[PDB]
This record gives sequence, C-alpha cells and structure tokens, in this order.
Amino acid sequence: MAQASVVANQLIPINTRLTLVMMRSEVVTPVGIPAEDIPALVSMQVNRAVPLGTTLMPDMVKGYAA
Repeated sequence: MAQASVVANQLIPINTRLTLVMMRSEVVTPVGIPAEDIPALVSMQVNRAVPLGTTLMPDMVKGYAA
C-alpha cells in the first residue's frame, strides 16, 4: 500500500467546513480521498460526523468531485 488518504485528525462534527488542522495523510485500507487533495478540501463541508482516525471518503464531502 503506498497511496495515502485523507484521515480525520480530530472529530469533525456534521456540517463542519474542513480546515487544515482537521486533516492528516495516512496509508490506510480502504483508500479514501487522495492525501494530495487536502488543499482542495479546505472550506468544504462534510455531510456527516467524521470520528477521529476515520478515512474521508468522496461521499462524505458536499461538492467533492475529483
């Protein structure tokens, strides 16, 4: 496994706009949103509560298409 995904660095409450301290990069399985996309995720809103350590998936971010 070499692809890193975006993983929640703290609990992200439902409907929170993402900030840089909320997102770390980690190689996890299954793969989620590419770690490379963390720039493009700032200020985007999550549509569900994301617990600490959870992989951010495409379907959890409102407006994410990439």
